[PDB]
Amino acid sequence: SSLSDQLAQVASNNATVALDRKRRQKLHSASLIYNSKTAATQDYDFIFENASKALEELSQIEPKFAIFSRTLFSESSISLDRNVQTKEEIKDLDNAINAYLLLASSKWYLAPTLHATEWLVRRFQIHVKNTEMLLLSTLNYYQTPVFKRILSIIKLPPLFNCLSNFVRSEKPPTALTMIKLFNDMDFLKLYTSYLDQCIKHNATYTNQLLFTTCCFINVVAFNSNNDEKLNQLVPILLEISAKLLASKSKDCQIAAHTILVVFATALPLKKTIILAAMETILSNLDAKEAKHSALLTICKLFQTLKGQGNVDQLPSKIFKLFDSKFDTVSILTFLDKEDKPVCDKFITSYTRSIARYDRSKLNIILSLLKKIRLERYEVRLIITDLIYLSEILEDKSQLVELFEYFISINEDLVLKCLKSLGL
Amino acid sequence: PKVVREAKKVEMTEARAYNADADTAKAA
Amino acid sequence: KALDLSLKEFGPYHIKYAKNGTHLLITGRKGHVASMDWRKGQLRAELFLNE
Amino acid sequence: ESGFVNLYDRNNAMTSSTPTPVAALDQLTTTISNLQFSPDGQILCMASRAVKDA
Amino acid sequence: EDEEDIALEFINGEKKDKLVNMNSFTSMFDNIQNVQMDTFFDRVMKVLT
Amino acid sequence: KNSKIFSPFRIIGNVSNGVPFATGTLGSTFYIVTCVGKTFQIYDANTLHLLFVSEKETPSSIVALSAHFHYVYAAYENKVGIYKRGIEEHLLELETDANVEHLCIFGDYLCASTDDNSIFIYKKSDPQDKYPSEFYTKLTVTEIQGGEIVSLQHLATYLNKLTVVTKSNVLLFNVRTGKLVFTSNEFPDQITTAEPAPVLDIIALGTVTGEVIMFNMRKGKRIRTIKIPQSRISSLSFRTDGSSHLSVGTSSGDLIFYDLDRRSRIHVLKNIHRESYGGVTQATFLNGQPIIVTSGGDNSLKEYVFDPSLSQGSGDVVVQPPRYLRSRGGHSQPPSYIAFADSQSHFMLSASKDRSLWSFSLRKDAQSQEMSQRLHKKQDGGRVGGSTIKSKFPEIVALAIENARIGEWENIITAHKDEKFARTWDM
Amino acid sequence: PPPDEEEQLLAKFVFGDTTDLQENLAKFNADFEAAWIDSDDEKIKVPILVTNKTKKLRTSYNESKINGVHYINRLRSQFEKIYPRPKWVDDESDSNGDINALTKILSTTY
Repeated sequence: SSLSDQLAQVASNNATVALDRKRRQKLHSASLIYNSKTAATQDYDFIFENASKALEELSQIEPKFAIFSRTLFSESSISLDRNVQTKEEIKDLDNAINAYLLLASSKWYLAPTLHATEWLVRRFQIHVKNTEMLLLSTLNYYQTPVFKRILSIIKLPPLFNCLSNFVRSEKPPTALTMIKLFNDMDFLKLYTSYLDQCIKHNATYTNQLLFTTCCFINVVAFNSNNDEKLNQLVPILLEISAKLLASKSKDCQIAAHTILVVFATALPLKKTIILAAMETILSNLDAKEAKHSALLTICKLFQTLKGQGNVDQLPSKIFKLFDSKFDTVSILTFLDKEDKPVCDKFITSYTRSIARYDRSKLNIILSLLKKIRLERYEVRLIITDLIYLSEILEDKSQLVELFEYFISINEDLVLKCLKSLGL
Repeated sequence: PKVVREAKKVEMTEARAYNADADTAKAA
Repeated sequence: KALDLSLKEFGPYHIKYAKNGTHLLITGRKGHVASMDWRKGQLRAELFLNE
Repeated sequence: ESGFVNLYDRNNAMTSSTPTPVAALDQLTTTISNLQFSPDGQILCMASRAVKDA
Repeated sequence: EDEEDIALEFINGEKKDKLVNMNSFTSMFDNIQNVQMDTFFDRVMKVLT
Repeated sequence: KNSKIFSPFRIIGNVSNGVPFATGTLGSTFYIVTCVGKTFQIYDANTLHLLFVSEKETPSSIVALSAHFHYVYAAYENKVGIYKRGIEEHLLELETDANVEHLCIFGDYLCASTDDNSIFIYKKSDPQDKYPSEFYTKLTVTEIQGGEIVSLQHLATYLNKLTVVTKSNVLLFNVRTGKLVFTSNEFPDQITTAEPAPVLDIIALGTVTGEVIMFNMRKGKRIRTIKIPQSRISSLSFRTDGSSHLSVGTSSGDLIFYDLDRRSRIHVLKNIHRESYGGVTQATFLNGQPIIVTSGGDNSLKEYVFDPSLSQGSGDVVVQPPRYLRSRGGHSQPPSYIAFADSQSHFMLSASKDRSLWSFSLRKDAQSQEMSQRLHKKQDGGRVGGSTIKSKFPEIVALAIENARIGEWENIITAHKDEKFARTWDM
Repeated sequence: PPPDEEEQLLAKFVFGDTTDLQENLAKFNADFEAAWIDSDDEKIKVPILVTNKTKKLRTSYNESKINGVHYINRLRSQFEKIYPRPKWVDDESDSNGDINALTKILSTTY
C-alpha cells in the first residue's frame, strides 16, 4: 500500500486521541448546543451537571433511563477515558451507547434529550467513534436544527455522501437527497439491520416508521424502470416487510401493508410470492385497522397479478386461514362500501375456493355475485366450476337459484359453457 | 456526490495451512 | 501505536526517531525518505531519491 | 392535426352520448396520418407523415 | 367458440390501472408530519388506485 | 511420425478445456494448474502470468488433475503422471484396462479411482520421499455399497481415512486396513460435487437437484441443508479468509454467495460462464484470501475479489458485492484464420467461428485481448441502417494485415462469411 | 482487617475507581457422541519427537510416543488453532399459517 494510505489508516485509528492543545480544542469545541468559543471554554463538570439534570428529567418522563444514570452517567463516567480502556471495555461501551441512542431516538424534540446527548457527544465522542448508529437514529428528524448541527459537527462515513454535500450549509437536507441516500443499495442493508435491531428491542414509533415507509416507496418509484434493480431490490424490502409483519404493532403492520401494496403494483411478482405474503398477513393479523388495511392489501395484490392461473382457487391452508381471520359479513360490508375497489380476481378466486371447499354458503355466494360487478371470463370460470359442483354434489335449490340468477344475467353464457361441457 | 466505490490493489498475503503428511502417519 | 508498515518496493529501511519521541524518519535503501508525525498520522515530508 | 389522439371506450361512449376520452395522447407534434390497432386490440400505432421517425 | 375466443375474452376482460411513475410519491415527505398511519395508508391507496 | 525439422512447443490462447483446475502454493506464490487437452499449463494467481507448461504431450487428454506443494499429478488415459515444473518425471501405469476417473493425494498415499469403481492406493517408498511410487493396495466398491464413484476426498485429522463420495452415499475407507470402516445413510438425490469444509469432520455435498447438504461424519448426520431448485450444483467453495461465506457454482453458469451464519444469500452472479459449455465447472476460494477463481468450460478463467465493507460498525451484514478482477480467456470454437501482427512476433490475430476476433500475445499470456467491435461515427454524422441491439459480425473467412503505417489509419481488412462487404480494423 | 463500606466508597471516590462502572457495563444487557469407532485407530501409536511439527503438537519434554486417540486430539486442537470454529456450525442446526413462509420463498427464488 502507499504510505499516504497507511498514514491515513493510522490517523483514523488514533482519531479520537488529542495529542496537542489544538486537537484537544477541536475535539472539545465540537458541541451540540453551545457554539465554538463557549464550547471550548466550558468544562466536564458543567456538562455533567446539566446531563444529570436532563436525565433525571427524562427518567421522570419514562423510567427507562435510570440504568443509564447508573452506568453511563456517573462521576466515574466523568473520570474515565475511551482510549485508556481495553478492547473488551470499548465493545461494552459501544453496546451501551447503541442502546442509549436506540432509546433516545424518539424524543429528539426535547431539550433534556438534547442536553444528555450533548454530554455523551463531548465526553464519549460518539460523533467520532460511532456515527452510523447516531445518524440512523436521528435520520427521520432531517428537518430540524439538531440534525443540521449534527451534520455540521460530525465526521461522515462513506455512505452519507449526499449529506457530505449538505454539511455546513443553512438549508435542511431535501427529500430528494433523502431519496438518493435510500436509493443507494448497501445503505438499504444498513437501515435493514437498524430496523431489525429496532424491532427486536420493540422500540419503534410512528414518525420513524412513516419516514421509513415514505422513503422506501419513493425508492421503488425511482427504480420503477430498471427491472434488474427491482429484482435485486426485492429481497431487501420484502424481508423488511416480513419482519415488520413479524412485529406485533399495528403501525408496523400497516407500514408492511403499504410497502407490499406499492411493490406488488410496481413490479409483477409471482403467484407463490403473493400467496406467501397473503399467508403471513393473515397469520399475524390482530387488530381492526390492521384488518381493514390488510383486506385492501389482498385486494390490491390479487388485482395486480395476472397470468396462466390468474383466478385459480386458494389452497386449503390459506383459505381456512382467511375464513378464520375474516367473516362473510365483513367481506360483504366491505363490498357494500361506497368506494368499491376492484376486487375482481380476488372475489373470483374466493368464490371458486368456497365452491370447492365448503359447498354450504351458496346464499353468501349469491350475495357476493349480486353485490359486485363481475367480469365475463370470471363468470365463465364460475359457471364451469358450478357445473362441476352440480354434477358432483346433490342438486340444491339455492344452486339452481344461482343458475336462475344467471338466466336473469346472461343465460347464453351458461348455454355456451354447457354446450362445451354437457347437454 | 454519490457514494465513492473505489477499487484498490489486492495483496495476497501469507496463508497458513494443514499438513496431510502430518495427517497420514505410520503405525506402531 | 505499535505499527507495522509494509512498503516492499525499496530497500531495507532505516528508522530514526526524534529526541522528543514524536516524529519518525525512515530512509529506504534506494530513494525513499519519509518524515512523519506517525501518531496523529500526518506525513510531514516525503522525498523520492534514486540516489 | 395538432398531433393529438383521443382514445375512447365504446362500452361507455355508446351510453354516455357525449363521451370523455379514456386517454388523450400527445407524443407526436405533427398531423396524424396512420392510426392502426393490433389484430387483438392491445397496441395502437400512430404515424405522422410529416417528419421522419414519427 | 375456440381458444382464440377465450383468449380475446380474457384480454377484453382485463382492465387498466394507474401505473407507478417515478414522480408520484413526492408529496408524502411534505405531508408526513403529525399524521396517522391509517390516513397515510389511505393517501397511498388513493394515489395508487 | 516425429519430424526432423519441427517440434511442438505450446498452445496459445487456452486457459481451460473444462477439466476442473487445481490451486496450490509455494509459500507466497499461489499457482493454478489447468488442463488444456493433452497439455496442461500452470498459471500464477497473483498476476495471472504464465509460469509453466508441460513440455511433453500426453498421448490422450488429461482426465484428472491435482496439485500439492511442488508436484502436479495428472491422470490421462490409463496412467498417472507426476510432473515437476511441467517436466514429466514419473509415470505410474495402472494394472487395469479402465480409465482413471478421479485422483487425490494425502500424506504418503496417492488414491486414484477408475470408472469401474476401482480404487488404487499407492504408498511412497520413503517417508521423506517426494511422490508415491510403490503400489500399496487396490480396493473396489461394488453396487451394494454405493453407485458410481463421484469424488475422493481426504478430510483433515483422519489417520489413513479416505472419504469416497458415490452417487448414493458416503463411505469411509481406511487404507492401512483396506477396510470400509463406516458407510453413511442414503440420500434420495444423486450426489455430484463434494467439498471438505474448513470446519472439522464436515463435507458439503451438492446434488443433482438444488441441494447443498452440510453433512458431518462424526455424528453421521445432515447438520444443515440449503435448497436451490431448478439447478444442477457444479462447484462448491468455502471462504477461509475469516468469514462464513459459501460459494455455490451451478451448472447453469451462476455463482451464489451464501452467508452461513445469517442463513442468507449475500449475492448472486449471473452468467459468469457460458451455460452451453457446462457453465461454472469450478469455483474456488483462495486459501486465506478474499479472491475466488472461477473457471468455465468456455475457455474462460476469471478471478473476482471481495472488497472490505464500507460500514464501520456492521460489516458482515453490509458486505460489499463481488468486484470483477482479472481474467484470461480464449475462443469458444477453434480459430478459423490467424496472422502475425508484426515482424517482432509478439502478437497474433485470430478469428474463430464464434464470431469474435482476438489478439493474443505470445510472450506471457497476460495480453489475450478481444478486439472490440464498437462502431465509429460516420464523417457525415448521418444515421446508419441497423437494429436496436448489438450482435457480432459473421465469421471471418479471409484476413489481411499490414504494418507499414500502423496507428495512422486502418491496417486490417477482414472478409466475412456470406457478406457483401469487408470490414476494416484498426490494430 | 477488611475495609468498611463507606470508607470503600470514599476510597472509590478519591482514587477514581472505575471498576464498578466497568462491572455495570459488562453486565449491562438490553432488558427491553460419535457414530463409528476403529480398533486400529485406537491402538495405533505414532512417534512424537521425530519432527518439528509434532514437537509442536506435543505437551511434555520427555514423552516420545503417544497413542492414536490422543495424537488425533492434539491434531484436532492444532487444526482448531489454524481455523477458528464458527457459530454457524457450532450453535445452529436444522433437525394457522406461519410467519416466515415469505422469507422461505425469498430464499428459494432468484
